[PDB]
Amino acid sequence: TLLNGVAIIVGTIIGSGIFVTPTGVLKEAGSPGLALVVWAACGVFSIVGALCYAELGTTISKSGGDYAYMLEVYGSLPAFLKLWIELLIIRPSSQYIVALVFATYLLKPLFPTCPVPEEAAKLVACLCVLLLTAVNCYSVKAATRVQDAFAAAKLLALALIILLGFVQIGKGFEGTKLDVGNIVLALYSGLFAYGGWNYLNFVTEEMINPYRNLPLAIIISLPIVTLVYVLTNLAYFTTLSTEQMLSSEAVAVDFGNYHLGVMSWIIPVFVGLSCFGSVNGSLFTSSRLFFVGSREGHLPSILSMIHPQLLTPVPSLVFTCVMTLLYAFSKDIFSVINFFSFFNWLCVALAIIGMIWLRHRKPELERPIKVNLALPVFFILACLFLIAVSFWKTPVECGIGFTIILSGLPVYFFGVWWKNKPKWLLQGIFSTTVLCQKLMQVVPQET
Amino acid sequence: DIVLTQSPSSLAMSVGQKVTMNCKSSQSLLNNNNQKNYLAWYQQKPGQSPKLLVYFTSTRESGVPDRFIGSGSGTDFTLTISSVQAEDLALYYCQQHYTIPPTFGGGTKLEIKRADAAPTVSIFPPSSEQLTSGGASVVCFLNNFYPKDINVKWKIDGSERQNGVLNSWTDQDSKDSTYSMSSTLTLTKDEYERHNSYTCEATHKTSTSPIVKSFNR
Amino acid sequence: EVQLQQSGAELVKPGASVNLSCKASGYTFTNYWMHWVRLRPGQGLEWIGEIDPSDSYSYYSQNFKGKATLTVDQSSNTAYLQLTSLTSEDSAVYYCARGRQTYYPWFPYWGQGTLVTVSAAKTTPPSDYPLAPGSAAQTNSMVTLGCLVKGYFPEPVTVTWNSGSLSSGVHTFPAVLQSDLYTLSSSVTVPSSTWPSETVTCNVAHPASSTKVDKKIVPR
Amino acid sequence: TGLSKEELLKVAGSPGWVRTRWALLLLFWLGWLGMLAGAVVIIVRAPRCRELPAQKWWHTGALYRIGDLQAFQGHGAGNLAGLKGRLDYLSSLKVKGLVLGPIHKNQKDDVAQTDLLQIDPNFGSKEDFDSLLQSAKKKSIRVILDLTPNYRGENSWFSTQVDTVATKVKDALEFWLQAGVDGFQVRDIENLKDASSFLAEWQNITKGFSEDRLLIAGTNSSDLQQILSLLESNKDLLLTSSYLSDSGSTGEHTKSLVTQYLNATGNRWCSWSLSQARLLTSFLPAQLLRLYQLMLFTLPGTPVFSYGDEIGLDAAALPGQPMEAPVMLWDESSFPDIPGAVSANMTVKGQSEDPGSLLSLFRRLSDQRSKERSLLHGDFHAFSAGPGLFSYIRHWDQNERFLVVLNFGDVGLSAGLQASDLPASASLPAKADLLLSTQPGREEGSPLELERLKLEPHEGLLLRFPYAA
Ligand SMILES: *[C@@H]1O[C@H](CO)[C@@H](O)[C@H](O)[C@H]1NC(C)=O
Ligand SMILES: *[C@@H]1O[C@H](CO)[C@@H](O)[C@H](O)[C@H]1NC(C)=O
Ligand SMILES: *[C@@H]1O[C@H](CO)[C@@H](O)[C@H](O)[C@H]1NC(C)=O
Ligand SMILES: *[C@@H]1O[C@H](CO)[C@@H](O)[C@H](O)[C@H]1NC(C)=O
Repeated sequence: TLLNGVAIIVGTIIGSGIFVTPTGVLKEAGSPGLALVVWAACGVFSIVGALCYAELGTTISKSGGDYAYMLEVYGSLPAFLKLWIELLIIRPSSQYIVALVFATYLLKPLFPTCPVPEEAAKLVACLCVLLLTAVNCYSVKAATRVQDAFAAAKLLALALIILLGFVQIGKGFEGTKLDVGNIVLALYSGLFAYGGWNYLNFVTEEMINPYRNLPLAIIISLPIVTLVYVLTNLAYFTTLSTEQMLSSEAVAVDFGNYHLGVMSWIIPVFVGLSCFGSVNGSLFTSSRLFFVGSREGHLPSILSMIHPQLLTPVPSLVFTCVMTLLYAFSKDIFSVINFFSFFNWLCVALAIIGMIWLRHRKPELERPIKVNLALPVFFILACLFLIAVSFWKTPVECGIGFTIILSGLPVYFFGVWWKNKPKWLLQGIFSTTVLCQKLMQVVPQET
Repeated sequence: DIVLTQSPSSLAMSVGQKVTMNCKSSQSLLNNNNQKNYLAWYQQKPGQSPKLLVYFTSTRESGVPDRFIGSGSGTDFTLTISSVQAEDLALYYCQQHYTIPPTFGGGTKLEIKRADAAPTVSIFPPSSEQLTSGGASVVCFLNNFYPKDINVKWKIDGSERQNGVLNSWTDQDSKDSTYSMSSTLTLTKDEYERHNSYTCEATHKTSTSPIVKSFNR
Repeated sequence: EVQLQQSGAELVKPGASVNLSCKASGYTFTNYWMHWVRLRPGQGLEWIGEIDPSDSYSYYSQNFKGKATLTVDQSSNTAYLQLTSLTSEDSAVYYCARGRQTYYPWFPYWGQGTLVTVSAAKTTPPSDYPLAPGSAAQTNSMVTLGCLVKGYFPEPVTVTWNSGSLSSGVHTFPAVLQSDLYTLSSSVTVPSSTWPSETVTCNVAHPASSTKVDKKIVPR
Repeated sequence: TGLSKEELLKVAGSPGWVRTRWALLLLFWLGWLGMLAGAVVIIVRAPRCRELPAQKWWHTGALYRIGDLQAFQGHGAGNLAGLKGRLDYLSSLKVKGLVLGPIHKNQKDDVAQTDLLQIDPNFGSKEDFDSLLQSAKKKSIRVILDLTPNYRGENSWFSTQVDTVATKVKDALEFWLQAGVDGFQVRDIENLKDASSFLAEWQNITKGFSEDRLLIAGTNSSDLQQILSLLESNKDLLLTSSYLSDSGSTGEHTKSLVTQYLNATGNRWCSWSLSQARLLTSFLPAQLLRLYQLMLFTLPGTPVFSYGDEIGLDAAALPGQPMEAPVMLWDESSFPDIPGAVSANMTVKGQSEDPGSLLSLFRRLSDQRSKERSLLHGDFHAFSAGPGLFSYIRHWDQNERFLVVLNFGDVGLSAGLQASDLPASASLPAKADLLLSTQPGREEGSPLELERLKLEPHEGLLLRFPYAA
């Protein structure tokens, strides 16, 4: 039923970014009044984004995420560059960010006033990503139970902040910056918390049967998310000063330290567990892209393979993990959120541009959902707006990111398009492959 | 820092006359809050220390004659001497005191003009003690003349000498406003031995003919 | 009285440090800050910095920062400027000066300057040679007498005649530098009655090598 | 593609790959426990946060005194219900405090007709007082009431039978605490016999009620020793005084008046103020008013201003009005007795608009002193930064560090800060962010090179700079 559909999508969208990003939107919007407007604006942008993905998630329907659409709309090089961006930028950086929020919140009660030491925050971030990589390698039968449980902690911590906010009001604004530059970084910080809908929204179609009911699940759910995000920010702003919320890397622990008295055993624990759940989830669900990307021939054959006694996709996890662990070389959490956001929205731009170019090029291709053109023609321009400002508001992050993208062209030619014929090269590739197979004990999946 | 241009660099003027130095600052030295201008003037006579004349543009220091009047505001400042005396030849520097570290002008050399006068010329044979050294120095003094421009010919048995001749002028004398000049010729002992008659002759704009002095060893 | 005094002369081998010193008298030494100002020849006065005797705080122009170093000794009312890394273009006269108000920079009281010469050439005491007119000397009513000072170093040599008694009618000509040794001459004029009848001496004096000499001007 | 399951199940020869894969699996857990031990070492040897002091409300920013309700308003509106109107201004000043100059029923020099409990009806009714006081609570302005008995007279404690006067007060404090006031000011304590003992009794009465109430004493004194004696027996008394008043009138003494007093009291809490009652402009010449507001907002302690300090009001500028109680200039109407004498720039309305104005400086500083943990209760280190400069750093354990540089002398500096002998914990940076200057024509927000900085005469600067481990 539709009511139980909404309870699947809202619990998918809410994420862990809500525990990072309040400080982010407030730093760029200057004062609470405009921060709440940015939270709403991010909601509305997500409603327009989600319904466009309701279309692509039912017209093309090929499994594996955006890459599966790029094979139809572009093929060849742009399909590989989506996979390359998503495995070296997007899925690493969003794991590191949630692994680092985990680390700061787990540590913050040992450092109540003074900022938690970065050299320790980064080790504890890495200890989390490695431990959860090991658990996903040892047992899908265990790592599923670790995902089933901590989805409760995500909503328990976030509801507790709101009910504490209500009793604060029961007992009981200007927008001081308005530069278009900063407000795009406020939007990046606020949009990060909604960042589930492009990966997984189509899952609800396997239990909500009519195609017109999938838009109803979107249009009901994303206002519910927006409500929760606005209410949690009101819970902070009715308890904490702007000059407190910009000082603390873990703002909900400040709020928890004010109200609870038992503070150490509540907000740090329940929010920590939500992020331990969100890092686990991003590892568990990663395999799908490697299987698809190697089946469709873009990605090296070893990264398809599985350890046959445990049925866990060991070389894909170990690659995912080591990419996440390199983001420990980055400076600051909101640096990485800006970086993630640029390439995330630039990928969504290529997808929704693609959808309109496809509606032009192949009309009436049996679409179960067909949205009004008036939505994408605003939304594409909104993606372009964020990117176009960010080129000059945050140049250096885009520079190193485009350096990653351009470093994809060599491995596209060498690995896929040029198909370099020398037998010594092929025997070298094979030798390297079987070394890994023997050294991890891994085998191909059933074709 | 502030920079203080000063002009003219030289100001030759006659006794009794009024004279003006200009000082010109690369920022204003009016303190808005207080309505006074931070500047001072120092006189530095030849061979002595700077003496302070006026400060805060106009305030005479104690022990300063009342012929020094300072005036101006903003950036155009002027020290004026109402009636120059012979004792007044010096360099004068302006200084700002609107910031520390302070900075100074490159200074105006006041010079005196007087009625022209011909040099007293005298020549001195080498000192009998100096002849022990293997060298000898012949010296010609030109005393109490005006103006500064002069030249000297050395003659040695009638031959004109232009190697190893040196000159030094005094600064202008504050009692009488005259210059004086020393001229020196240095010889080996055997170079002083081989020639008999030594002549110093001086041409100065007060006479068509040179003035002459000489000796025979 | 307020009176600052300083050593007359210093010689410095290039690159070496030097201490120039200024002893105050005539006022409460801690009440007023002490400034150091310099006078490069033909290039205008330049201020180094100042020091507060009450706590040895000191404040320096940007050009001297780290190159100079002021200290002070409250037990003797003495202020000391160390200078360091001296080049030939740091040859100058260095003047010690006192403020009127407590630290504000205008300078009513200055010490007589310390002449700092930066040169590898060695200290060289002066050779003094008297000058007397010779032939036809007494044929004129006034007679000139002289004192050549030759081959000396460094720059500051002083001449006075008859221990400063003949302070009237003396001309001493600026020194000329030759082969890294100075030459200077001094002259005086007296009545023709005086010179053969009385003592006449150039009292030559040299601060930087302590020699004092009184050559008598004897006829040929 | 690659080597298949059916091959690999026999290529795993135990002496090679099986022993190797055991070794790497142990090396991973050994290495991850190494990284766990590494992180636990860092968290053990990292420096722990200094605990926050528990701060009474009057630590958190400026008090503000209203010696005559009438003079603050203009006549007719000169009553407590009038004052209830004005608190949005006070909230704009960010003043954590108020002090209502005495409102009790005093008859001049009459000990018997004077009462400290019944209010003088000119100012309203207790029903007005409570209406105000509840509004002030609502707006986060605590209110102190001034109980100095004979306030319409010459001698504020009367000439006679002082123990009866002290008895009046002893009763009064209890009543007004029950009414809900946040504390009491008393003045002229040099005119009170056995002063220290009465302050000790009244302080006991007040703190014995609740820990978050204060007694602000005040004296006409400017003697450091007399002041230290009143503050010897009483240790959480704010004692306003004339001590900073005798400033040398081009600031010259202030570095020394301030750092002797801090040293003498042993860096306890203080209340900086140029007087127990009169305006800043009663003592300062007007070039220093900006420079002192930069300093009074940034020394350790609770600053106290009289009304209109925030606009540089001056009793002399509009002649005839008393130096006790000058009429506050809200807008050009406010002194109608000589119309046209008030210029726009002299008035609250006329300043509120202008970022250069005195009140735009007050408002700005009042923010910093009430938000920033470093100004709120940091340490204080003066140092010799320059010839005129009184210069000092406010800091707290790892938060933002604030360097203040006040150029009291009338001569600008042209050669930077040149700090001798900073404490090794508090060293100056190469550059620091100008948060504000007392003067226009500065690049506020920008970093400055401290070794090549240039102060104008009387330019004070507030620089902000980040920590170093
Ligand atoms: C005053 O209060 C203190 C506690 O703060 C207490 O020790 C003392 O006995 C009290 N004295 C009186 C007379 O109330
Ligand atoms: C302070 O009060 C005393 C005692 O009445 C008096 O002698 C003194 O002059 C007063 N001083 C000031 C500055 O009011
Ligand atoms: C005042 O400061 C000096 C600073 O060296 C210190 O020695 C002294 O003990 C302090 N206290 C008193 C009461 O002088
Ligand atoms: C305010 O403006 C008047 C009129 O232009 C001017 O004379 C005065 O200096 C200004 N300042 C004050 C505080 O009066």
